Amino acid sequence: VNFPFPKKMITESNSKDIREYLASTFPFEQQSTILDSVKSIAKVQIDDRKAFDLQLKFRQENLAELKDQIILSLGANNGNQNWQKLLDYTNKLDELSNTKISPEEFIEEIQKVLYKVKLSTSKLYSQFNLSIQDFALQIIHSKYKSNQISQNDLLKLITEDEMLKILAKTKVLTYKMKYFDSASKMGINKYISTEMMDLDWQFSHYKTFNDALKKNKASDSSYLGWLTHGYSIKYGLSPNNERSMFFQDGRKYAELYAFSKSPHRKIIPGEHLKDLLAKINKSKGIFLDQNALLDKRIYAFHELNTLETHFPGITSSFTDDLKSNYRKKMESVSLTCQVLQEIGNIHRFIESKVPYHSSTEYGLFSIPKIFSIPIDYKHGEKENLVSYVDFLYSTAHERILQDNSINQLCLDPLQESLNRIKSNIPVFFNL
Amino acid sequence: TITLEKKVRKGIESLITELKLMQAVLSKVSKVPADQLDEGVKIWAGNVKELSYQMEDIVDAFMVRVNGKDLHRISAALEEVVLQAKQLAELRQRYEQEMQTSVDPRMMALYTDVTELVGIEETRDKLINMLTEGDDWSKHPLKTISIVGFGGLGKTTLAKAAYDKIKVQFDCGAFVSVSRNPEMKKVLKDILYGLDKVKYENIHNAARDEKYLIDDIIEFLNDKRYLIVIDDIWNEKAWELIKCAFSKKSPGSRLITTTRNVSVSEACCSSEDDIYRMEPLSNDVSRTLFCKRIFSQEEGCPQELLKVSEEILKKCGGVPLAIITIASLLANKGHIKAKDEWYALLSSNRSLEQMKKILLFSYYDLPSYLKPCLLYLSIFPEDREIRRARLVWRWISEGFVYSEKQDISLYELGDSYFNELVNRSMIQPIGIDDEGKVKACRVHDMVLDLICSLSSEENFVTILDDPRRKMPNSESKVRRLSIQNSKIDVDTTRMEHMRSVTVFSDNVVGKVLDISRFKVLRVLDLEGCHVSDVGYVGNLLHLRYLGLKGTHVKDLPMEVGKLQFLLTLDLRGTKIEVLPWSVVQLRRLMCLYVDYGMKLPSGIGNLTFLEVLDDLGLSDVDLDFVKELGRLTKLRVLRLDFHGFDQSMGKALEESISNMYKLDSLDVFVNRGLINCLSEHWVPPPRLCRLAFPSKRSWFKTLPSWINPSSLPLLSYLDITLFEVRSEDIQLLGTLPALVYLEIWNYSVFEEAHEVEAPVLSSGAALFPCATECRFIGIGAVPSMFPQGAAPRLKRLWFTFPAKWSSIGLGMRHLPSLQRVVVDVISEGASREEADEAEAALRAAAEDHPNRPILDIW
Amino acid sequence: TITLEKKVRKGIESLITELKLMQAVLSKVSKVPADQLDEGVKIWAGNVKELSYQMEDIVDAFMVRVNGKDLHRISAALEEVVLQAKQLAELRQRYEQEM
Amino acid sequence: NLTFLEVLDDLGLSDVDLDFVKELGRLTKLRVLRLDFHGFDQSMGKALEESISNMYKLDSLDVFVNRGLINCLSEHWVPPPRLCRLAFPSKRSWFKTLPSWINPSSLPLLSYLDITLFEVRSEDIQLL
Ligand SMILES: Nc1ncnc2c1ncn2[C@@H]1O[C@H](COP(=O)(O)OP(=O)(O)OP(=O)(O)O)[C@@H](O)[C@H]1O
Repeated sequence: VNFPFPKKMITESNSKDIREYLASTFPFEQQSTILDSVKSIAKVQIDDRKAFDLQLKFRQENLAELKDQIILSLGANNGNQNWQKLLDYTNKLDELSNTKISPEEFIEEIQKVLYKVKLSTSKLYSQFNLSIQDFALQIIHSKYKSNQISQNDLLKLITEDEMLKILAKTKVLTYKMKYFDSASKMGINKYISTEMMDLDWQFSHYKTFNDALKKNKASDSSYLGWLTHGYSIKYGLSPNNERSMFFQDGRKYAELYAFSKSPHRKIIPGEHLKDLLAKINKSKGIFLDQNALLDKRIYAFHELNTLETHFPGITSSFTDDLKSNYRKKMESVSLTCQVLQEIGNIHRFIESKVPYHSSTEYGLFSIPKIFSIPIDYKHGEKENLVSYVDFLYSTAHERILQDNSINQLCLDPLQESLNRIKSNIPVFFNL
Repeated sequence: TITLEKKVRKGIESLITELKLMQAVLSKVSKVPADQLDEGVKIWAGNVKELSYQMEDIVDAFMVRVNGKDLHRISAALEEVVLQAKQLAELRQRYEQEMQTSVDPRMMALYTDVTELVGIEETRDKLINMLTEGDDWSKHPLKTISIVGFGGLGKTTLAKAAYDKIKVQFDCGAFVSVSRNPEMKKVLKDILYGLDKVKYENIHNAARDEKYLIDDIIEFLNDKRYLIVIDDIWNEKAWELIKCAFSKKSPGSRLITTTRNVSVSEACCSSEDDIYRMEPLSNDVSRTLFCKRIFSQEEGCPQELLKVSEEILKKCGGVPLAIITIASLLANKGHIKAKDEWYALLSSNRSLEQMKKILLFSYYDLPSYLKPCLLYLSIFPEDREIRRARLVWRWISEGFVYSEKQDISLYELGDSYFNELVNRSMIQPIGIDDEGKVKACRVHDMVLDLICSLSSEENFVTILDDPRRKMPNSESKVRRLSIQNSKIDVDTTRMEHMRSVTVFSDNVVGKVLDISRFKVLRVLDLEGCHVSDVGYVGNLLHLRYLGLKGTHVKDLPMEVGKLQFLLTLDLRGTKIEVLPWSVVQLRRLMCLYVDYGMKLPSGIGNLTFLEVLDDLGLSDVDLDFVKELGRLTKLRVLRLDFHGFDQSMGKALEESISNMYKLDSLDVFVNRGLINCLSEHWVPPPRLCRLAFPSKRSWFKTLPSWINPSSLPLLSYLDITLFEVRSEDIQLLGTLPALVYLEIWNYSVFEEAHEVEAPVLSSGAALFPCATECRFIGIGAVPSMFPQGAAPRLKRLWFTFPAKWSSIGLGMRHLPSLQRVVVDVISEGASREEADEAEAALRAAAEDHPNRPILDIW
Repeated sequence: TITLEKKVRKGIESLITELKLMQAVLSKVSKVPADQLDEGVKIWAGNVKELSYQMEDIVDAFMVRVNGKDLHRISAALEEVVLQAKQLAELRQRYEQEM
Repeated sequence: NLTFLEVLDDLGLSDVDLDFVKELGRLTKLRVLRLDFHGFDQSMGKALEESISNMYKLDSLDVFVNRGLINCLSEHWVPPPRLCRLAFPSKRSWFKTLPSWINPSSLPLLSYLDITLFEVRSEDIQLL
């Protein structure tokens, strides 16, 4: 049996309740929602100063907790991995985090720590290393938001090559390490786009940097996107099993940039532009045939989406686009990935409602137990959650186009998710 | 065991001499057309060919493997092959007994009715205008036109049409045809008899030498206007001699020549504007000719035949000869054939014999050392295109390329062979390589069928398709194999003497066949297949070409060091990361393709003879490596990456580069920043001809000082991105002699916030001799750039124009040869009312030009 | 017995080539009208025809029957027919005069 | 097992089981065929017509039937493409109206025909 889709048109009345509910409960504060796209759900009234000092406390607690674990991990280790070195790293971490200093000193020490963590025995050892890096750049983001650092120096810090080659690595690896098992058990991992990574409260800071580059140098923003997608393919979020045509190679970004500055190159292409466009048309064709396998179509969609979002107009060929009408299809799949990510967020949040779930369900050091959002069912929650999921599915059901050639990638994931969610909502609602 | 060695040496020398003699005989035989050989000589020649193969194999085995067992096997094989040679000689001597001429098949075409030609009017009138061209054409000096193309294209038909049309406006004329092996007396007598049938009526019986005939022709043409057509010229000496009769000056006279060879046409005409290149018919014209030829009166094709008709017309290619012959084949004047019979013909008589005999003239005319190089093209599939570098390296590996001079490189010999094949109009070139040469080539389909039949009749190549071209019925000795349909299964237990294997299948069954049993291989080509790992590549000991491109190979066996003969090693698109160390010990190696993500071992200096090196890593490398780089002295192509390479040691690198005397192309790729190598006072190599920095985000500072036209006398390509361009920088580029292509970027305009500045050129004329393209991306000015008329060869211009400068003139009459202009406008400073103003203004400025180039504002 | 098999194969291949050559010669001869041939060529051609018949029979016997006795008979016949061919060749060479 | 059979004349086709009529479908390069239908039981004609449709190269075909209505070569048969001669010399065993597969698309080649129908229509000569 398939549960039928909810059919509601969005009302400002329940909009008020759902809005203050999202603005009040902790995890939904720092995240934004797709529903902001709706006509009339306005009246947010949010201030970020409180959320900011909350993030300060969260970072302090998490660094303290991992340090607590580091001492005892040094106590009884299976092959000494120089854990006191990572301890010194978290020492200078807390040092830089607590005091106010001159901007130059912060630059020097941040660069030093980051460049020396750059250079395999244990796995949670590497996890601790990755968390060190993530906390360091989170400190960077907070410090910038704390108005203690200008814009000029922040750019001079971030735009240099090594920092660009690190942002993407961390942004992909931490997300994988934190959400891959959840995505696998939920069965949506096949729909994970690097484009929508910075929509979780766990990766809001990245987003900041992103618009910062959209502030000043779009070239570096597009370069960062083309870098992070390649790094995602490398570490096995999307296996193609043979090779990528245009993502791991340095001489491809040069051609893309050259086209981006003078577009007429597309009309009179060189050889490298020629085989680029040939591969693009081939991947397009693969994406637009319904009885090819699902994984190939998903991979092709991801590649084409990254190319179109970062280098606009390169994938466009006027005539055949109308006969195929794949543009709206792309938009539909993107909408599907966004809504699926949010549904996974809600499913993870449900675990906070379990009477016995002191253990965090988001990842290592996602939440310090000093806050440890409780089991206390509130007045609104039991209604607001079901209302929010119904509104999500209703808002989604409209913009999606319906055709069995495209139905395979957007309709059935939503249908299966609605089924799983409608099945597991009650059993958790009892106990 | 000493006498064993000496006896074997003597036997080998004898074999070498015998091989020379056999090749002489075979080359002599292979010139006669098949209609004049008798069966005895043909059979004997086939057997001689087989013996030649065996003796070559024995000689090669001795050269490679040189112990007791080897010498014993070699002595046994030597004795056996000598015995077989004697036996065949006696056999031929046993049954030897000593015991008219046809006409050229192209002669009948001159008597074809005129109402059966489809699309001549346009080309006929274009040629006529190319002849007269004006009102006072009867007062200009003598002019010569030439027509080139492949056979069966319709050259003599067009010449005949124009001649019959305009012969009235002259005094005397003639229409002569020269064959392949001409007699000059006959040609001169033909001209004389054509000029006046009454006076020189018996001229064909006179017996004088050429000087007196030429004098007669000169005396008769005094004070006359003449129009003369000379047809089917096949080489240069003929024209060099016939040109003497038209030595005097005669205002208003015209000559036309038709030929298949391009150099001959360049030698006939003076300017390259007096060359007409025949091109095939369009699709509609071809279809009407087809219909008219067969459905003659109805001209209505039934529907079931439409798609087979379209595929057949695509296979013909717009060549009238093929269209006519296939239409006569399908007509079957009694009855149109059935649809399934059309399909059978598509998948697979007098007219057909005539067409084959006509097309084979270009094959029987090649020099003897070019015939194998052509047949080798029958290995590749039908409609795809072939990389030329692949061809050249495989020709060198097979042994078709050799010379005795001491100072010659085989790579440029092979390139010359390829260019000669293109010159005779037997190959269509396509694209431009990344080293300034042709990229790929295509072959017509009927030519491909002819080549396949020719090469099959001699066991040159065996193709494996399942529907057609199955295994030969009775053949135990196959030398070259080509797998195209993986459906078939292969025996490969009788194919002891293989030489070359090639797989064209994406299929898994393609990797099924066993290879380690071909103990004598020279060419292994698995490009594109999905093989995963090859540990058996060692133990082959004979390879010359190892092509593994686009395969799923992760790592190489550390035994490749045994392949002491290995010319080419191609690793691109594979999954390898670190090359095995023993690679250093491949002393004979001439070409190394590799990705920049692969680690090379240390002692790379030992690989002398390297002529091509592609995509050096240059990252995480010490100094002795960059110093070793200076030992590869005969190296003609280089590509670098500068990825992790530390820019503190660039001086050693530039010295090592300056050490290479012979060198043509060079790349430097840099991610970002300022390039910290190739400093001034560098003394680049003299023969450099192509230079490129495709980075586009790593700038130079002002300009390298070594760009003066004295240090780089030869240069036909350049691609640079400067930080800030001056006005007297384009001047230095004007100083360069050749500089065919040019492309400059201004880094400050895009990445920084600087504004477009108008450059001004001054103090000179003829600034850009031989500049056919120029792309000043980031800096633009039409008039002030080119004063007095300079660069009278430009054809494509790229420049930028701010809308601010709406109020400099866009006059395009400085430059005659303009054909295309691409512009981009900056509109933020000026309002839209100035924007569309400037748009319409430059549009009109383009419209006034007589050539009327095309615009793009973007 | 391995050696015998190898030898018989070689002999048979040689016979096949020789048969091709003989048929070429005979076809070339049989075009001339009888008034332009001379007697020497005519007689030699008759004898060549007979030898061709014998060699065809030997090849066919090998193809059908292929053991010891058979291979022995085939080797004997092979040697004899080769000898006869050589003898006829010498005979023709002995009395050839161009005039 | 007798592949390479190019000509087969006057098959018995009487007192025969099905595997025989199925084997008949293996002779692929067979250009002439003649049948007798004497004691052959007309319940298995479908297997026979499939086996016949399996022979791609084929020129001539006969079917001889003593009496009655011919219960083989039913419609939707897809005759071989190259057929050029067809004959039923019975003269006392009729077809019904007409085989449907006589359209000029299925038999582009045909230079001979000999049929005895039960009742001829007026728009039967049209198809011819
Ligand atoms: N426009 C046309 N319409 C119909 N038939 C044509 C046309 N052009 C050429 N042909 C036919 O093509 C055949 C061969 O053309 P032609 O011999 O003139 O080519 P060519 O260039 O002289 O060939 P080659 O180089 O071998 O001399 C002629 O029989 C002619 O009838």
